[PDB]
Parts: sequence; structure tokens; C-alpha cells
Amino acid sequence: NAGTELLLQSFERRFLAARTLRSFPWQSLEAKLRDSSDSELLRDILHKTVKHPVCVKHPPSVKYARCFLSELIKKHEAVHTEPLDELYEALAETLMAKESTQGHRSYLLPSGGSVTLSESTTGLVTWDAALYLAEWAIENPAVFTNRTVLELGSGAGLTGLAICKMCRPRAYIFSDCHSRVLEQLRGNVLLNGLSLEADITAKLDSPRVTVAQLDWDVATVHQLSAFQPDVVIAADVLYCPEAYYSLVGVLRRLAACREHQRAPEVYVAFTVRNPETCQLFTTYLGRAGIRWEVEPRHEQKLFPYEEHLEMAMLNLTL
Ligand SMILES: Nc1ncnc2c1ncn2[C@@H]1O[C@H](CSCC[C@H](N)C(=O)O)[C@@H](O)[C@H]1O
Repeated sequence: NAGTELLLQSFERRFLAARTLRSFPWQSLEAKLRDSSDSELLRDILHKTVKHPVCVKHPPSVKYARCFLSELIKKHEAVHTEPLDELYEALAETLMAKESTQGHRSYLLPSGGSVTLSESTTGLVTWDAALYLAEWAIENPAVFTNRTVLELGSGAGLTGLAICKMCRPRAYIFSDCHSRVLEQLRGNVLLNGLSLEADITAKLDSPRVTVAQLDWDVATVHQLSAFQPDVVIAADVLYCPEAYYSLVGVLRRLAACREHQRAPEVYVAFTVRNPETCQLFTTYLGRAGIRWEVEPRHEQKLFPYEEHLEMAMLNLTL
């Protein structure tokens, strides 16, 4: 019984997150369909995916839906041909009507809510390290509760939206330098029901959410002072070795910004796509006077990661 529930959770989370088709656990479904002639498992998969309420409100790209339903029909055809009307009617609905419009990826939260993002086809995508950092923030809510959080390179804003909906920060500052990324970020913040600080904030439960432009290369000590962060986080921001120096300079300025009172806690998570990345970043941090420790690997529970590469996260003392 436990295997079936875990399989259903896997299918739900992987379809909602629009993960790659090859990542779906088709072999466990094959075994379960071979052991039972009951199409109710396929029906439960149907209701937890294409007919899931969060999908119904924010559907993914129609291509994804039709490929998924075609492969699910193909897996249904191998076992006893008890025709399930719901699968074919749903595929009819997907195919018969509408256009591609825009895509959506949704991520479920422990509170029963969800984070819905309208990321499109490199900052316009939700990288895995964002999922990793969001999970870590969910399992360590004391770091952010009623705190001021500044994210460097928010991208689509998955991590920040998850933190705003799970850890109750006092204020959250999404920061990026690319204009289209910031536009999609504001659209995603409004899509998830969060009102910006410029707008009149209501009831003080809503965190003061701001989407500020913050280019790492020219960010001044005054501009960074203006934010007054208690925590600074970044995820998958180590794309090129040259940007290491820009990011380290930004952290340097951030510490220097408020010489009076202490420096904020800095957490940098990244996908280890090249060990040279981590080694070079650590050497630069040591040369700049920032101390660093490796945070322990946390069990990956909620979110389905795209590539399952080795994840890492550094706690930096400024
Ligand atoms: N020099 C710079 N200054 C400010 N932001 C930068 C930057 N260089 C890259 N970025 C931003 O950093 C992001 C890295 S992609 C990571 C996005 C997000 N953290 C996620 O994991 O989904 C991009 O969105 C890009 O816009």
C-alpha cells in the first residue's frame, strides 16, 4: 500500500513541477498495473495530475499535457483493455480545444498551499538549487521568521515565494539585474497573491515584498545599505567563474554597508555541476576574508529535482 501512495505523490509532484518525461517512474507503474487489473490507479494518477485543482487553475503547456496523456494511455493499453472513459475524455479535452497560451509550473507546500510560477523558455527558469534552498528554508524556519531577507539573483522567484508562504518573514526583497527576469518575477509575485510594499500592505501578515533591481557589478554601499537585510540568500548564482568576484564584492559591500551593528547571515546554495566551481569560490571567499562552512546535506523530501546532481550550500560569516 505504501508503495502506491509514494508513487502517487511522485507522479503528482513531478507533473505539477513540469519535470522531464524521462523522470517519471514508469516501471513501478508497470509493475502495479501488471499486479492489478484495476484502472482506479490510473484514475487516481489522472486526478492527481491533469485534473489536479492547481493544474486546472494554472495549466502547463498543452504539449506537456498531451505527451503525458499519450504515454499514460500507452501504459494503460499493455494491461487488460478495460476502457477507462475518463482518460480518453480528458485527452479529448486537451486536444480538441484551445491554444498553447503560456506555461505554468506549480510546487506543493506542506501547508496545503502551492507556489505557482509562470516561467518561460537563463534566469527565466526554476533551477534545482532554488528548490534545494526552499526546502532547507522550510526545514529551518527560525532563520527567516520576522526577519528581513534579501535574495541575490531571485530569477523566477521560487525560493522567495516559498519562504514568504512558509517561514513568515517580516520583509522579503527579491533582487535581480535582468529586466525581463524582474518583470516575470513581479508577475509571479502577484500571481501568488502577494502585494508589493509600494502598494498599501494589508493586515501585516503579508510580508513586505519588494522586487528591487540590484546589479552585482555596480551596486554601491549606499544602495545595499538601503535594504537593511538580516539574512542574505542566493541560489545557483555561480554560473561563470568571473561572476564569483562580482558576487563576493557585493557581499563585501553588504557587510561594509552597516559598519555599526552586526553583519547578516549569508547562505549560498548551488548545484555542483563542476567541482572547480566550489573550489574556486571557496578560494575567493578565503582571499576576501569571508569565512565559510558547508551546511549539512538535508534530506530531499518535498520537491522533485530536475537533474539530481550533487547539491551544496555554504554558510558564510562576513
Ligand atoms: N551580475 C549580476 N547581478 C545581479 N543578478 C545577476 C547577475 N548575474 C546573474 N544574475 C541573476 O542570477 C540568476 C541566476 S539563475 C538563478 C535563478 C534562481 N536563483 C533559481 O535558481 O531559479 C539569474 O536570474 C540572473 O538574472
